[PDB]
Amino acid sequence: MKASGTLREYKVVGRCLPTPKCRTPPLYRMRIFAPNHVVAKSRFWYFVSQLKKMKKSSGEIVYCGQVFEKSPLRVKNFGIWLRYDSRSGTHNMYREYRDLTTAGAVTQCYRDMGARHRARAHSIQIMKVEEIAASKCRRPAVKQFHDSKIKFPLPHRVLRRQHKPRFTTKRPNTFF
Amino acid sequence: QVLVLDGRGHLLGRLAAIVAKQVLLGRKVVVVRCEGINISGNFYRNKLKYLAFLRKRMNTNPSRGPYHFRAPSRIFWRTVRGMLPHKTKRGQAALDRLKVFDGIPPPYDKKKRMVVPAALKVVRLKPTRKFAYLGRLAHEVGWKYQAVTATLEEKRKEKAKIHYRKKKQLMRLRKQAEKNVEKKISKFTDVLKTHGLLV
Amino acid sequence: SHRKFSAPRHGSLGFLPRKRSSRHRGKVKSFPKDDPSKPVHLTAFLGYKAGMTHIVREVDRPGSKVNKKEVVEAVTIVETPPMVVVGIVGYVETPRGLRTFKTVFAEHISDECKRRFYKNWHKSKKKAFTKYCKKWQDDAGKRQLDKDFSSMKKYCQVIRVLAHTQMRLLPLRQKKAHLMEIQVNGGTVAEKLDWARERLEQQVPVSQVFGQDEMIDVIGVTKGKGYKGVTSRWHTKKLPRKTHRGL
Amino acid sequence: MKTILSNQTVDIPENVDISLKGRTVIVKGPRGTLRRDFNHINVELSLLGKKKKRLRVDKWWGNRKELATVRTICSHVQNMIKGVTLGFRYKMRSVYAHFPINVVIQENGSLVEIRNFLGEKYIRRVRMRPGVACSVSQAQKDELVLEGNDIELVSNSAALIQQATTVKNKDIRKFLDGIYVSEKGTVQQA
Amino acid sequence: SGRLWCKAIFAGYKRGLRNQREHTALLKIEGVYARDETEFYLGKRCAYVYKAKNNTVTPGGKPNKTRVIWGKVTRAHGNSGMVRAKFRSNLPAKAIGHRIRVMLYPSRI
Amino acid sequence: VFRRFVEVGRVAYVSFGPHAGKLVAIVDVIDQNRALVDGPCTRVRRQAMPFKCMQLTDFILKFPHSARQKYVRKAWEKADINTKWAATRWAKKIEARERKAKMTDFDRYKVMKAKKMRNRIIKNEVKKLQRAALLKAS
RNA sequence: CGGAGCCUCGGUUGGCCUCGGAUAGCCGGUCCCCCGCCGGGGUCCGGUGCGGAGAGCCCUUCGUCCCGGGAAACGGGGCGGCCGGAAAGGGGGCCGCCCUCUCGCCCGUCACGCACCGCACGUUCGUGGGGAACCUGGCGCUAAACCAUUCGUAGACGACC
RNA sequence: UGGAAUGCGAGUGCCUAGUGGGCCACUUUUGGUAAGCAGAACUGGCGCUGCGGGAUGAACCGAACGCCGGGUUAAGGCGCC
Ligand SMILES: [Mg+2]
Ligand SMILES: [Mg+2]
Ligand SMILES: [Mg+2]
Ligand SMILES: [Mg+2]
Ligand SMILES: [Mg+2]
Ligand SMILES: [Mg+2]
Ligand SMILES: [Mg+2]
Ligand SMILES: [Mg+2]
Ligand SMILES: [Mg+2]
Ligand SMILES: [Mg+2]
Ligand SMILES: [Mg+2]
Ligand SMILES: [Mg+2]
Ligand SMILES: [Mg+2]
Repeated sequence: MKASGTLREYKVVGRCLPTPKCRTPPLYRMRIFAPNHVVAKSRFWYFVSQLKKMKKSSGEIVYCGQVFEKSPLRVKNFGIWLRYDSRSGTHNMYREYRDLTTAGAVTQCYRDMGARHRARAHSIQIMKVEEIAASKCRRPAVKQFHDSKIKFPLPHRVLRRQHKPRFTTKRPNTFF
Repeated sequence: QVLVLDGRGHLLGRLAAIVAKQVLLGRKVVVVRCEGINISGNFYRNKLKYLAFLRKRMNTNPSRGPYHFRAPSRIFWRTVRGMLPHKTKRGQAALDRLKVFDGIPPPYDKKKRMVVPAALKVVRLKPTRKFAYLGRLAHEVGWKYQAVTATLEEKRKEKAKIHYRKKKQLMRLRKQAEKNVEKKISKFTDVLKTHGLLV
Repeated sequence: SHRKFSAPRHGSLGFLPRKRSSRHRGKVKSFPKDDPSKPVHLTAFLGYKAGMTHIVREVDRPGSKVNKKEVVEAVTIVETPPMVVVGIVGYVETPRGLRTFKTVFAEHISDECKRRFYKNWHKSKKKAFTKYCKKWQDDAGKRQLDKDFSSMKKYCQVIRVLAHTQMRLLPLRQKKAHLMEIQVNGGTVAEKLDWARERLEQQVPVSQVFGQDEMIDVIGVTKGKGYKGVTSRWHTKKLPRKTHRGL
Repeated sequence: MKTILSNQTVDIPENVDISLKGRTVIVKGPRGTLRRDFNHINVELSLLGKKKKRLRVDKWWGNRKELATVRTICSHVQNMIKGVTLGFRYKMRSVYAHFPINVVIQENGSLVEIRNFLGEKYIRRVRMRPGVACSVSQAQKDELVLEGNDIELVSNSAALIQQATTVKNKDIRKFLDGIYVSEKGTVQQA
Repeated sequence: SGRLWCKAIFAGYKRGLRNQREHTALLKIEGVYARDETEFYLGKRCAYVYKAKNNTVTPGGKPNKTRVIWGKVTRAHGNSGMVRAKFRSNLPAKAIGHRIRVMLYPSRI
Repeated sequence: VFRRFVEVGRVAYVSFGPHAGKLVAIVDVIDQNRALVDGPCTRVRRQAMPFKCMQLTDFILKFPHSARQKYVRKAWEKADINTKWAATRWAKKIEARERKAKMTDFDRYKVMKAKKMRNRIIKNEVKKLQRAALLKAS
């Protein structure tokens, strides 16, 4: 999977085809983190082929639809349980992200895992994302934003829009 | 029609890439006070880079070899000539259009010089990163005219301080004349305020 | 492979442009550095190599075996007639190079110095310095010369003096005198230029310039020996007798 | 990670009246004035409170390498206040086995002549920085006393003579000779 | 009694790294360095003005030494306000980095 | 020494982006370079917005960090930012730049014919002040 | 130094005549206060995405003819003395006069100017650089180098003294 | 009711040049420490082939070629060359 742009969160359900052995197979639901529904269905078949004895030709996806954030305006703390593949072995993580939505937090998770550990999106496997109150947070980079009277300046405003005034007289001010 | 560019606080290659394109595009660029050019990274890496550059010479005849220039203006000419197709006639015309000075001469001291913010040290580098002065690097590697340029620039900074004092006195005269005469020129003043020039 | 028995190299690369010298008179490449504590004086002189003889003197050095003994040593006689000062020149200090600012000659310049400015003195009409010497007996020319000296008071950093040798007293065949700049190292620029203007159109002997038991530098062109082989010039090892194409 | 805020205050005594122009600080009082320019460290200096009773140093959005740079400014300011109030009197001893090290002081604390070290006829003329005064005290045989305000200059002048009196091409574990720093204290007590 | 043409510097031809298509010319109009701002000059007429040795005829006056190669601004190029032009006769590469005149009278205002 | 601080309640001017040239309020701080951002009266919907586009100003109206748009609007109307913003020289030179951008050609001709005499009068008065200062000095 | 045509070479289509410098900090003043040969220090006061803004400043050319208002009366223009400039040096400032104006710029009346009848290289820096020759006048000018010969401090020949 | 889907006009007879030194590449694999080494299996290229890219380049990626104009991409890139 290519983590293209931002991720989306799909509630994908599926089951096996009806057989003369069992008439109605049970339904299996997952929360797939994917850009679009085609790769959501593909990654759903990947995880179902990992977990159960079920493949695409021996089964079916009953419904694949995007399910949205119930509070996109509130800023929350998502704890994501990671299972990634290193260059030497496979490892597990538990990493916190302060963000609005689940899809945005998982997008930031893919970007930051590829940042620090060079972990590719085909190696990264997400198993659980849970919204967490501010008391149960563990990471100090997330807990440092937990303040009612938070107050900080913007210390070094490195200016952009550099190549429209290419040849100017005055030196740029950067104290704001 | 001449880009008189300042050299203080400007990055070497980031300035040279901006200069060489405008030189190829038919603009007379004069980059001045090139000992104020500062190169990113600490001083010892840039010094050993230029010392490896000095060691790279022709074995059988170094007079035919690479001419390693020691002046900061000629180091800037070296990097712009590296950023030009100087084997071609348009590159030779570009090198003819380019004119680079150590210090700042009396043909160019009494001119308002330009500053490129896309190649400046405080813009493009983090403040915790180290930088190396090209003039100090050149005088340490064998350029003989740092103190002479320092005394001549001290003299012209005194002269430019006197000129800027005269300009401040003229600006005070202009503002006090406007404060006196604003009643009878309020008809000319209000029409620029409705068009957005003095608001 | 490598050289079996390592050997030091024949010759020096510090002297490798072994061409015939473009200049005949020995040019001073570096004058001594000035300081305002010392008074004004000349820092160079221009003599002529006369000959060679012995010397006999006492040796006064403690610790040696040769202490209080009568040694002989080779000496050079250099005939050094007093030179005539016929001009001055100031030097401004630029970031490109130490540039000559303004050269001011003298009024009465001798025919010995007049010989140097001509390649053929016989066919010449001897008409040099004629429009320049008219500036010394008029009102406007003295004002322009005073403005020139007053500009040299301000902007010149190094003041060199122009002196030529006195060739008529010498027993040489030639009559063309050698000219030379000598850097005056001394006090301030104003006192230096005043002393040079005082010493203008004057004789300078050798007792004013040098003294007894002074260590000095000798500049000059080597005795010419012509086109020579590598054995004669670089002093390499000769090949043995059995070589076909030369040894 | 980027820590949002780190700070540490310096409570100055009432004998001292500090001020600052930009980021360069000056400290004046009984002994003298001492300046230090902070243009390499890139922090916020708040001179808050009436009668300027404390100096605060902020660091906003800096990771561990610039968080390490916060307490060092406090330490340099406290050393400068200690140098202005009390001073720095470094006492140091001349240890020798056989040859008595002859130490004398020329130009009232500017130069130190060191003689008779391991029987060497070479003498060391070690020059202090101006501001540091070397002397020989009373009621002690082998003693050098360095007085001054700036701890940098006084301890650098101590290190100069400590590295001047060294034994070369020998076993320094057996040849325990030289002038070495013994006591690091102040000129007057408090 | 003034300038009635915008300043534009002829940079080069439509080219790859090791090929050039000299029928399409790349033009750098001064003052405009954005794709939203280069939409004004689309369709304007442009010409490289040069003077030669021999005299040529001039419409509305005496014959002079000046000559032109007329053209037409086709479409934008890049993202930094470069633009394209198709001319009837191809430009010489003597004019690399020289002034041509883009005009305003093919107007859309 | 810093004067402006990213605090819960600060009004900031947005430089670029979709809502360019608009006032907005900081409701909560999300990340190092992203903030929870709302403008009730200046028509900016509740959103996340980085600190690059917003330019923080000297206006702070008080509301809690999780307070909603009704309370932000009531604090905005109580603080009355829209009048003091137009009274500030910041927005006055912004609207001066807007008038210079929307300047017509006939308006520019009137500007030129005003500037000509307006500079001639300044030059005459500066010359009279120069000769008066010379007379007072001599 | 002070006129007309005529070849060649090209680009060009208004100038900005200047503080130093910082970036977790700048700019401009009065100076009640204090030192120096107007500068500096503290304090005070206004701005600080810069508006004592290069997101800017100056000039603006279609022209002339009459009258009235705003602006000017201390200004536009027309020959000699005195100063400032050297890193590769500025068509800068001050005193006047024997002569000419309320014309120059801003608002209004009043007409005129090949109105070349829709059609492109138009509009300047341009007395632009270089070479040929004619013009009118004034003030100034009366050369070296090389070959030849000689020397031998030099040298294959050249070159050099 | 031309007894699955899709696609394509097929079958057949003479005469016959050149070739019979090959090489490289994902995967499998023999000998060898290994080799730009020697020898194999499938398939594609070079040989026989230009073009854009890999700075350079018989084999790599893309893509195969009559002569041109407008547009658009692939592989690669978008500080300057
Ligand atoms: Mg050896
Ligand atoms: Mg033989
Ligand atoms: Mg031993
Ligand atoms: Mg023309
Ligand atoms: Mg064969
Ligand atoms: Mg075979
Ligand atoms: Mg093989
Ligand atoms: Mg084939
Ligand atoms: Mg092919
Ligand atoms: Mg390669
Ligand atoms: Mg492939
Ligand atoms: Mg095509
Ligand atoms: Mg490329």
